[PDB]
Amino acid sequence: PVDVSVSIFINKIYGVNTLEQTYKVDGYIVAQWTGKPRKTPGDKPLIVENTQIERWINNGLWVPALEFINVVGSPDTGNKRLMLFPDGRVIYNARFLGSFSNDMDFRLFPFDRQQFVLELEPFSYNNQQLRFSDIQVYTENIDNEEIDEWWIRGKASTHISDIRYDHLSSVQPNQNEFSRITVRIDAVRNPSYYLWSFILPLGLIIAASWSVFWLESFSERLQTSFTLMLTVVAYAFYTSNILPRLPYTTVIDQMIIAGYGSIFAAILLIIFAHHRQANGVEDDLLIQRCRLAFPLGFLAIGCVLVI
Amino acid sequence: PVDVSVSIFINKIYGVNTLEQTYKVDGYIVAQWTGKPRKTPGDKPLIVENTQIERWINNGLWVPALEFINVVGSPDTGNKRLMLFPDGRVIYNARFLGSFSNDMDFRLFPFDRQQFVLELEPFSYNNQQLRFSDIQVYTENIDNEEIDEWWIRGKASTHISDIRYDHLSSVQPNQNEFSRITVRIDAVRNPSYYLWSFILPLGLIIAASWSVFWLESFSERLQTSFTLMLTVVAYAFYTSNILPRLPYTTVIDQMIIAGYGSIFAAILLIIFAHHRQANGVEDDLLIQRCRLAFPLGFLAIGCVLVI
Amino acid sequence: PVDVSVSIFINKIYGVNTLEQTYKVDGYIVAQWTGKPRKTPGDKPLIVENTQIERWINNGLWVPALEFINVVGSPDTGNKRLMLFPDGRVIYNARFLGSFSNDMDFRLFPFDRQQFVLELEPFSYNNQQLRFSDIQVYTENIDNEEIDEWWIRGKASTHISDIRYDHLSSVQPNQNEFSRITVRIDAVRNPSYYLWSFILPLGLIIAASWSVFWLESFSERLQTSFTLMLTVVAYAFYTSNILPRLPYTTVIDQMIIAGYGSIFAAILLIIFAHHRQANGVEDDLLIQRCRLAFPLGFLAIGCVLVI
Amino acid sequence: PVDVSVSIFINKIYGVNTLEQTYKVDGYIVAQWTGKPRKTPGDKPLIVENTQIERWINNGLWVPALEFINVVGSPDTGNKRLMLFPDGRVIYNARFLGSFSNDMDFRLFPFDRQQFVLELEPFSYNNQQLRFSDIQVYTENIDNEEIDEWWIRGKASTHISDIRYDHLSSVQPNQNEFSRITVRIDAVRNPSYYLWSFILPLGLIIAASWSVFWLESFSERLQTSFTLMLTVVAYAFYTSNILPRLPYTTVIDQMIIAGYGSIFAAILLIIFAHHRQANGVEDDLLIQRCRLAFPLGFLAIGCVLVI
Amino acid sequence: PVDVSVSIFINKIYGVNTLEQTYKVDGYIVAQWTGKPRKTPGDKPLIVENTQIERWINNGLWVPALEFINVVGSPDTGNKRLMLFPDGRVIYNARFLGSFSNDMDFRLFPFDRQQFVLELEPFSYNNQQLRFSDIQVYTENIDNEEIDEWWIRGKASTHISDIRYDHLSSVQPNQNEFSRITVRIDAVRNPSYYLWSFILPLGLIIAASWSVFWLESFSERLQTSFTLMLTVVAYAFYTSNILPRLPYTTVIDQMIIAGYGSIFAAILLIIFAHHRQANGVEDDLLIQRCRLAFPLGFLAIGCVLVI
Ligand SMILES: CC(=O)OCC[N+](C)(C)C
Ligand SMILES: CC(=O)OCC[N+](C)(C)C
Ligand SMILES: CC(=O)OCC[N+](C)(C)C
Ligand SMILES: CC(=O)OCC[N+](C)(C)C
Ligand SMILES: CC(=O)OCC[N+](C)(C)C
Repeated sequence: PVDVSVSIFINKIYGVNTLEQTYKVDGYIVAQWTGKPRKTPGDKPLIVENTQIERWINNGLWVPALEFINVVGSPDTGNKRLMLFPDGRVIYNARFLGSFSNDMDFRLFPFDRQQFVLELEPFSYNNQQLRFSDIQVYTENIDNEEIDEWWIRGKASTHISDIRYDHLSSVQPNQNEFSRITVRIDAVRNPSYYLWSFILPLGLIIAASWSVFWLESFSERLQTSFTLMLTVVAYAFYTSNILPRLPYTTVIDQMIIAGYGSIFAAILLIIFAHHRQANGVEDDLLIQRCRLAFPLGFLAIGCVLVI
Repeated sequence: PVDVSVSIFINKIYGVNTLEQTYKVDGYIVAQWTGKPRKTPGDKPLIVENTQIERWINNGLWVPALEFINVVGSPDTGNKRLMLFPDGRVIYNARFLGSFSNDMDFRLFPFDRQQFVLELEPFSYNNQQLRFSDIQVYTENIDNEEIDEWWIRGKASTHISDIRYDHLSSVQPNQNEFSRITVRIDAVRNPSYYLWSFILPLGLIIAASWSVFWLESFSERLQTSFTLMLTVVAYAFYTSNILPRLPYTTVIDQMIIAGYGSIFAAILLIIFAHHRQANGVEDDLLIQRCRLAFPLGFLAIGCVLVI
Repeated sequence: PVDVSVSIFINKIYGVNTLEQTYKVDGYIVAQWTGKPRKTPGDKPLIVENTQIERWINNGLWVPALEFINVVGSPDTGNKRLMLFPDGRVIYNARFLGSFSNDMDFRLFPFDRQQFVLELEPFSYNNQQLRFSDIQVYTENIDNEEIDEWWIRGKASTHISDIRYDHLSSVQPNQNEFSRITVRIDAVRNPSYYLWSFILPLGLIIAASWSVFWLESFSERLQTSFTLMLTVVAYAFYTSNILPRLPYTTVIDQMIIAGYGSIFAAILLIIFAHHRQANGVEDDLLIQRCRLAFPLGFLAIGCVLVI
Repeated sequence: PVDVSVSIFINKIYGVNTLEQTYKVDGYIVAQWTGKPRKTPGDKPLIVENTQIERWINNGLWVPALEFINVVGSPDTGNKRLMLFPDGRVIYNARFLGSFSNDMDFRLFPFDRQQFVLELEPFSYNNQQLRFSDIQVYTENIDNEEIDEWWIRGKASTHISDIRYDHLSSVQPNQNEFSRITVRIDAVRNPSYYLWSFILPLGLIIAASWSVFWLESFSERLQTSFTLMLTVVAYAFYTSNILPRLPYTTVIDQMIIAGYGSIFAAILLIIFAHHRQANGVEDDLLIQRCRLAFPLGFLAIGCVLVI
Repeated sequence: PVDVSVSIFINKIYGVNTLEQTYKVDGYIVAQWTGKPRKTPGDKPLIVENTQIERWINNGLWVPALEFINVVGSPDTGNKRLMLFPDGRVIYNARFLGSFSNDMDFRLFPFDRQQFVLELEPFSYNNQQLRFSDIQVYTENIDNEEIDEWWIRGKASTHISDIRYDHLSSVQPNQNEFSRITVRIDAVRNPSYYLWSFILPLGLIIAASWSVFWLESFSERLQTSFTLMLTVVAYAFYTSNILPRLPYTTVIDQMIIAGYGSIFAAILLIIFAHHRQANGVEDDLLIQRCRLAFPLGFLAIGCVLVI
């Protein structure tokens, strides 16, 4: 089995797509292995760029195809080069930009943590092995972060392993395992923007909704309720059109639903107070003054959104 | 006729497009057939990757083109390889990502079920036949699902058949049938998000609209109606800009229309009560108090949205 | 002049773009012509796929380039094949997906009818002629239609003709005409969704706007007017963001404008009634009760939106 | 210097992008020049299509590369052909679709006029010259225009000239000028849609805002103002989300700002009237009745939006 | 080491993407170096365009690959040419359009300044060196700017340097440095549109919100507050849907939040005044008349948004 060592340089992780559970990675891949020594002009190692590589392959040079297992679509590869040493070293180097897939749980939004992973297997050869993996994510830890969407826990962790393909015929009858490199990079979301521009105002609006009980008239209370209703709707719209699309509810989504519920409960009480009596317009004294029952009865059912 | 057996590995089904009735599929395809025995270096089977395959084809190697019948646009193929055994086996393997078409009925939205299908025929050869089909959809059944938009029934069903092309001249005068593989994967939509973030609040807002009848003044009742009207409009906007585009109405779309209707009927009654009398401001006693006629007269016409 | 007969199979028409006046078509093209008889392995006709075709062309095979006149950008062609008969028949077959252009009048929206056309000319040869055209639009007529956005009149009509290029130098000094095939498919839009989800509610909202005249106070009437105003704006927004972009007004656009007009006229009257008198608050009796003048004076100016 | 004459056929101008100041053009380019006479099969001129052209170039055929100076990105070229006459004429013909750039001033929106230009220079040869330019924009003038977004002044103007590249080393030490063709097509925007669907209603809404002064109470006047405020905001949103993005204000943008200003001035007056007196609720008689001061004081400051 | 001098002509900088921190650049690159003298037809330098270049490379011509370090994805290259002088000069020239990345701080929005940078390194050769850099950004300084989104300081600055790659094996054991050209162009954003169309109206709206304190009734003051609330929400939506997406708050974003806060504080006061007394409806005289406390207490906390 040929020993292949790869180093992966990661230049940029960007463009997360919540719906597709993908993210873009720009970087270089280097792969090295040793073969039969070779005669090279002078006795300096030889450099072969781009279109020239295929020529060498036609005349017999072995350059194994390494696949990104979890890439979605053919990656965009830029320049590639072979460095051919006379003593038989062969070093493959290429620039790449790809869309990579992973399981991504966005349920604890603004405060979610994800891992960006790369998975590398040789495409055709079970009979050749990854000797070691080195990722150089030489961005940086504590620096520009409040300029960036994602904060890296860093540096990346690696794992060479063996994957069994049971339904894939192979060269020999016994050997059906592939060598796989797996790189993982952990990251937390920069929750600032969403706290200050979404969660805060949502709170303010929800709170202010409670000030309905400090209105004197029943007519005033009920009528104003419908305007608070409209406000939550506008806010849900705003919230939904600007936040990332998902197939499930986030914490912000729940707050919105709570807002709706509070305002509906209010409309129930407000109407109840006015007709739970013994005359016509005897608003239930104590009740119409649950100007403290709601706010904290909601901060109770609001501390069970975190259980 | 040459016997070709194919296995399809499905990695990912994503990116449904409701308007185009398409969906994206990432996977591998493997196709095997036996030909004339061959001399191979050593006597180990031979591996041929990517650009090298065309070379073998020019020197006479037969590699039939298999077409995805229901793909929309040329699929993006990654690496491909031929594995050439000395005893004449030939195995073709390629990575692919394509947009596939199928008839898709989204009428019973949030609760719709679809089938993602693949259809494979040889492009030029009627005179070669699919021996068997195996799909390995080794994602998984009951696991991550609430993380995913679609839930798979699984595993996929297969079916080799013969398709007659009556208006397509062929090699011989009699033979105009093509061998076709058809893969089907069933799936139900994860209805959670839409229940809690759309259907529920729509309900609340529709209900609350009913509380118009508990207002004392006619002036209060009619004027408030126009605000409920605006609310349903905002809600329709929100609902439309965020839900999948379709050429027909979904259940949610109907709820919205009901909301509009209820609010219009109300404005009719409210105005009727005020002028069906014998004076000037004698609001029809019994009627203005259909605070229960509407809510259940609507839950009646609301159980005929399901007949 | 060489006789070429072409058949066009149409798999899918989709993705209309109103602004660009384009639409996408997926299908196969087949083109047949006879040349000098040929020696073929065995004496069976010979099949040549994809990359192999250019090889045959380099060695002298004539394969005329047929251009889609009204395609916008290079079409995406999938597999292509030549079938070479020993008696000299040559059949070219290719899968294609392309964006096609045509004049498209969307003025009578939801109820518009369009024709999807293809136009085929040889690219370089005036000196070769289309013998006949067959389109197999074997979708189907009355079937799935309420699942589809467009309903086909069907089947397609065809048209071979000759086009004169006066400013294009040609092989000989006299001959400057090209053989053109033109396929036409008629289609009507599925107007359901827009009737029930846009036109209907617009109507309700417009009607409800009229109920402003059944308000007792002048203050009540004028103030409520501004809310109806806001409602039409919200509705216009909703309508515009969701309906297809056009450089002109559709029927729905006009309804919206009417809505605006009605509500402005009402604000004029409402203010007039209050100051066309002889005191201070003597609302012109008869006028403030044009609760029937408007509704039908609008259904009059609403039956001149169709003259 | 070789004399090259080019004709450009323009099929379609579409897809203007206001932000990028680009537009799409689909057409054919033809370029003709004479070289050394040649032996051709028969003695008929010879036709060479697509992949075959490169072959001729390898064997020595000269085909100069003509660059679209103001294209943004590599244009999409369809079929291309060489027509080789035995007397040495050589005619190059290719289909093209490209994104072209020009300075574009959208300041006088709905009523802006633009020019769509093409600029052609040889890529490498200063030492070869454009003899003449003919554009065949055989669309048409007064015909379908209300179906189209842009109206062409027509026909296009042309202008061969010489461009000096001072910082570009050339074949000889003296010669650093390139032959450039420049095509210009003038066009005016079809202002209908924007007049009837944006400018008109904006007017109505602005006018109606003035009817605030015909309200009896101060409370009524101030409170209603805030609703007019909200309306202008909704309208700005609607206007912005639907109109073309620009880095500057259009006339419509200014109207919107005026609307905002009028409504703010009103709020100032309304509050002033109520407290510029000598008691408590003595609304300044004359002032509260500037129901004509505003409307025309605005049509004054509204005729200085056009100075 | 081979001396390579490059000139970069910049035609267009456009398409900034705030989320990705990228921008598009269209231009030409020219690279020159001297090699072994050569026999050329006549003794005029020789021009080699496009596909022909690879041919010369197969026959031994050395054309080093220059990589844009900070491009994102393979740039779109148009025409390329080699100019081969007989005395051994070699000049490579290519048109390019690429998406480039840089650190981009948009925190001080409408008034941010950015630098558009290019970074060039040889892809494989450490053993070859950039002798000098010239950028010809011959757009222009003070001219069309109010037509353009970005205003260039100009002209660009350059800087050849040496970059150490510690984890990249090289030709010789010692030499692991690459020659890198860095071009920088400074630019300020055209803040007009955002001042007049966003910041201004936001101000007006915020100010008008203060006029709530000039309402007579408590009921009037509280109820009107909820409409001002809704207005800020609509405005936030409008602002968010139209302004560039970012992972952090801009100045505009902060104004919005202030608006929310002012309105909430008002609701607190308004309710406080009404219940900080000694009866039932004794609105705290002095307080309810903080019609000047707020406006300047906000212009105070509004001059600490700039500390
Ligand atoms: C299932 C299958 O086709 O795998 C091929 C690619 N490989 C071995 C790298 C995963
Ligand atoms: C209609 C037509 O061209 O079919 C050719 C390809 N085939 C037989 C695989 C569908
Ligand atoms: C105008 C022009 O160049 O037309 C050539 C292609 N043709 C004849 C198929 C339309
Ligand atoms: C600056 C530069 O590279 O120009 C080359 C192309 N030309 C001469 C057609 C503009
Ligand atoms: C890290 C790496 O792969 O660099 C290769 C390209 N280079 C040397 C020009 C930066």
